[PDB]
Amino acid sequence: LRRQVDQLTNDKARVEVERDNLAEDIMRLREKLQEEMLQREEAENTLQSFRQ
Amino acid sequence: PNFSSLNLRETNLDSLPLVDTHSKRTLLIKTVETRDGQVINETSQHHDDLE
Repeated sequence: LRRQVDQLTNDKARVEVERDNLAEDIMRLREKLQEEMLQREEAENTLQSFRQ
Repeated sequence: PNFSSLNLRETNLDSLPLVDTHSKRTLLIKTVETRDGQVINETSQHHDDLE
């Protein structure tokens, strides 16, 4: 049980970094993706003015 | 014979302003705003100038 918790603690710390890899690329993506939704709302409003 | 009143006209010598050479200068400023390499806007400013 203690080998399984020394393991679950080293796992908790490793796997928090292995999620911090994914969630830091999703966090960079999310901030850039708020910037992209402004770029694509610029595309909607610009190209919809050009549709008018 | 006071002719030259006709003058079979003078529907005229027609140096008229019906010109586009006078060129149609298509200044197409294709402003490709990319973020990171993805296109976010293409502000294709067609200045459609008739010189």
